[PDB]
Amino acid sequence: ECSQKGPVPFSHCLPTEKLQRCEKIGEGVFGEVFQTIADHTPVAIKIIAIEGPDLVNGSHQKTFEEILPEIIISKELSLLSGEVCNRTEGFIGLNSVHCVQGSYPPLLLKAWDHYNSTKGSANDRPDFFKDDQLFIVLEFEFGGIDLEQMRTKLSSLATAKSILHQLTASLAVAEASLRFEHRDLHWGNVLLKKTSLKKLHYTLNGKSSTIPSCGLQVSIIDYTLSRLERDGIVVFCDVSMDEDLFTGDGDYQFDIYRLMKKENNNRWGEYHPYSNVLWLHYLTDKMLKQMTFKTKCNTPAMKQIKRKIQEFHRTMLNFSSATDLLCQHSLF
Ligand SMILES: Cc1cn(C)nc1Nc1ccc2scc(-c3ccns3)c2n1
Ligand code: NI
Repeated sequence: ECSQKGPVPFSHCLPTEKLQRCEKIGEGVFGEVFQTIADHTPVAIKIIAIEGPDLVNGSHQKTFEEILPEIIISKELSLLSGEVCNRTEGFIGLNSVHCVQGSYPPLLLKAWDHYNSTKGSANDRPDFFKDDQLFIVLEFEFGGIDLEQMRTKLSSLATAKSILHQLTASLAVAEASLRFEHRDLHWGNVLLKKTSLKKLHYTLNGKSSTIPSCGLQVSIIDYTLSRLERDGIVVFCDVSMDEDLFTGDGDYQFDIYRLMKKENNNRWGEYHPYSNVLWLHYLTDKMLKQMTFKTKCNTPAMKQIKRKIQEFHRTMLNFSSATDLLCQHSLF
């Protein structure tokens, strides 16, 4: 809703010594995603034009009223970390949200240039921004590095059960708490951070439980398409009249976009948590078909886990929700 009396300059959020640690880690049509350090403490920033009457990175510029949803979602999913009945951390925590004004900080264009050089950008260079330009700036806990980039780096299929378990547990709680669909859980939006912790903890509809961590702490991101309600008030991204999302493939990912629309009949207001099961199946696929493990499955026990996950893959599309998976499916 509000954090200030009006718009502020970039230096409020990104003082000099912070801007000098800013380093781009991701992007979308909305804008850009940078890592930095704040008081000895890493943080992901998300910067997003607003009220701009000109086209940015392709689409138009979301209004304040249009960007609010994402905030609400981000805040609500963060609260979960410290709730009681429906509790999970397997999302990412918002530390701050500020409306910023001015042209783009040159130091950040240096960071944007480096990204585009080593990796390539689908967005235009943000040098065309004026000094009257308003942005929103979301500052989050820093979750880790996404699964795609973490393929060679996983250790065993054990680790894969742990992640899938963690994701389901999270989505279940969000279903339970907020009636939540993520609607875009590509292996890009699943972060992993090493944790010395030996067991993670969550609570679903009042029941507490653990999940062996296998040295990893999974965090979910990118609430760009996500959905939820509190008090019968739904907050969601309408894509009914979008096309590109459902038209375009290569990877199995792109079939999910089609499948969701098949599920919900192109009415995106409605609550269909199968959407979460789909995305979970997609991820199980990824776990089985394009992951490469530091330890090889050549031991009777790692075979057993393999089988246990294949059986998960085939069986799981016949459950109605992450909740249902978590409770009912015999992987857990
Ligand atoms: C900033 C953020 C927070 N939400 C809920 N969605 C976000 N969007 C993106 C987009 C691309 C990438 S690549 C690494 C991140 C990280 C976020 C936190 N730690 S890393 C990321 N975040
Ligand atoms: Ni402030």
